[PDB]
This record gives sequence, structure tokens and C-alpha cells, in this order.
Amino acid sequence: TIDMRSAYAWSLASTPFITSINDNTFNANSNTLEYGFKRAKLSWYTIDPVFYSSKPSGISNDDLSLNTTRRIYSRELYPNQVVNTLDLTYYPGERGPYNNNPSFGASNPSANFGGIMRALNSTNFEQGNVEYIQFWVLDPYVGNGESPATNAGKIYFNLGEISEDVLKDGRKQYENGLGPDQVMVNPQPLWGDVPASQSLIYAFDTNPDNRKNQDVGLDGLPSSREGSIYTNYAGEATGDDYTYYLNADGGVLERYKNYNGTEGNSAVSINDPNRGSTTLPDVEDINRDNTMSTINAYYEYSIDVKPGMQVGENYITDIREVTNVDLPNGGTTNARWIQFKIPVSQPQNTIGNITDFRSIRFMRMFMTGFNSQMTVRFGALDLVRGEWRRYVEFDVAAVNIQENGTK
Repeated sequence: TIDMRSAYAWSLASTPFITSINDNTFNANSNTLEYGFKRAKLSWYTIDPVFYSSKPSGISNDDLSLNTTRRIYSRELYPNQVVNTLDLTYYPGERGPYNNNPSFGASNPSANFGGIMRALNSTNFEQGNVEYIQFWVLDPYVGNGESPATNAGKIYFNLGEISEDVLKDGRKQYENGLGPDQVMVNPQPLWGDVPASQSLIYAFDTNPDNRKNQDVGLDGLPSSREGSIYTNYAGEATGDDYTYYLNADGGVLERYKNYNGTEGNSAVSINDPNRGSTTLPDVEDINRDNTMSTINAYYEYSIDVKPGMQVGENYITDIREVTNVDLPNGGTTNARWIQFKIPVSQPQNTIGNITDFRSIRFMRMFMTGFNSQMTVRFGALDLVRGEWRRYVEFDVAAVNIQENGTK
């Protein structure tokens, strides 16, 4: 396997397609700013270990037990010790990051995505023989975290050469090195104040008075001048901000509401009320080639998230139903662990001129098609490379105790 659970290694995503020429989700239309008009406000985060140990002065034991923040033990997944999940708590009514969508109150929240992309460490699935994509999503429709029915999950898995241009600026990349000291593009590049100088090394300074002016998001506007571009949503101070997970107010599912913002995400002097979770610039390079590669060679791998799911369903496998997990307060629920397996050499809606797996990069997530919150918790999301090279739906798994201990 090649683990892919890194909560920090993901980041915002270029807005998708469903076939190379399509404008649903408002994409391949960069002429205007109507590019993130369909973007919800999902988050991604591992519930940090300071909630189950000696707790903060916020959440009590009543919120650590509602099956979206439950401290899944390894025993609970693999009936052979704590499993660090990777949530994707998706908010298809929260306007997400950068977009001045004027109405955003009549459009169906089903027509809003939430983007996340990675940068695969190893290309060329041919040489590596990357066969499957496996993971252990929680069946979200169980006790204490049961989102009501009528969600109709459409988690996509664009696994191609996804456009690394997160915030479509006209092929202008983006970095630190902002402020009045530096120079920017003569016109504001339709989103912000994208600087005019090439990134020598992606890293801030250490002058705390300076870094406070550099990290201003993926726009360049310091959130005090964002009201000049985001006009209709202006006078709300805005498009993006940041809040430390142990600084916000509410349940653990909601403290990670804005623990993905880019503005203030790199505060110096770690012993602050608002830490950063990164000391890296807020740049539009997921792979750090020092370039963007604004291309689209996808391989969609759709998934449904329905109320009920057998094993013969979309790509499901061994479901691993649990019975009575002692929740932290006094309770116990019935959780499900529907494992999936998307065969990588069987795409669905190949976008662009991609033809073979000789070079792959930038896997990408979604949560499109919802109507309320969803907190899909990937127990172990993972590209799993075979080692056996198959020479009638002939297939080759590798049955293991921990995986198929409940086949």
C-alpha cells in the first residue's frame, strides 16, 4: 500500500469536470470570476489527540460521542491501537472559500462541490502497478451522527493530471512575498494581488511584523481589502479566514470549521491563541515542481453515498458492522465500516486526452450532490499497488486477515 491519510498534505482543489466539455460546477469558464460560484465549505482534519485525553475547557463529554468524533480504535476496525481518521466534514450551504456567488440561497446545495487534491509521490502506475483505491468510510447513517436520508452521495476521485491551478487566476501562480514592500501585477489578476516575481523558495521570513502581512490567503488581499473584489459578499469582515481548532467555540465537528483557512494559517510564535498548523506559504503548487501545469487529464471514479448499501453495490466490499462501542459519555452505537475498492484500471468519465497510467498525479476528492452536513471519515484511504501484473471480468485482489477477516 501507499498511505494517503495525511490530513495536512491535502489542500483546495481546482474546480472539476464530469466530461472535458462541461460547465456544471461552473468550470472551464475562467474568463470571469464565476469559477467558484459552486463551491461548498468542506473541511479536512484529523481530530487531534487533545480531545480524548485531558480535554479542553470547551467541549464536554457530550460531543465526543456522536459517532463523527468518536476516537475509533484499531480494534474497532480490524478485529485482529487508535486509528487516526481523516474527516471531510462537508458544508454544502456555507459558501466555502473564495466566491462572490450573488444569490447562493436558491441554488440547490446538491449543485455545489467541495474540492481537495493531493500530489502523488510516485507517478507511473504502470511501473508501480497501482491497482486499487481502498478506504474505510464510516457509514454516516448510524446512531448519534446519523445524517438524515436523502443525501445521495457522489464522492468523486479524479485521479489524473488534475489542474494544479487552485484559484483560477489566468495561469498566474501564487505564493508568499506579498505586502507593500514587494511588487505585484499591474492589474489585480481578477482574484487578488498575485505578486510578480518567481518563487525562489517557498517559505516565509521570521519577522513577526512581516509575516502578519504576507499570509493573506490564496488571493493576496489581507481580508481588509477583500471587499473590493468580493463585492456582493463584501462588508462581512470577505472570502476566507482562519480559526485555530482549539480557539473556536462549539463541538469538535465545528471547531474544525475554519481550520483550513489560508489567511493567518502560519502565525509565528507557536505559543499563541491562534496557531497555524503550517509554517509554509499559501502557494498554488501541490507538487512543488515550482510550476502549475494548468492541464486536465482526469480519471473519474464516482461513488454513491446512499442510506443503505449491500456488498454488491457501487464498489463496496466487507462492511464490518460493529454492535456496541462504549461511547465516552455513557452511550453505545451501531457503526458501519463499508470498505470500498475502486479498480484503478477501469475509469468512468476520462476527461481530456489521457490514455494510460504511465504518469499520474494530483488525486482529488469531492462531496458533490448533498443537501446538509456530511462527515465521511476515511478509516484508511489508500492507493494499494499490486505486485502481480494480470496477464471476462478477471480480477486480482490480495486477501489479508486484517482486510478480509470478515469477508
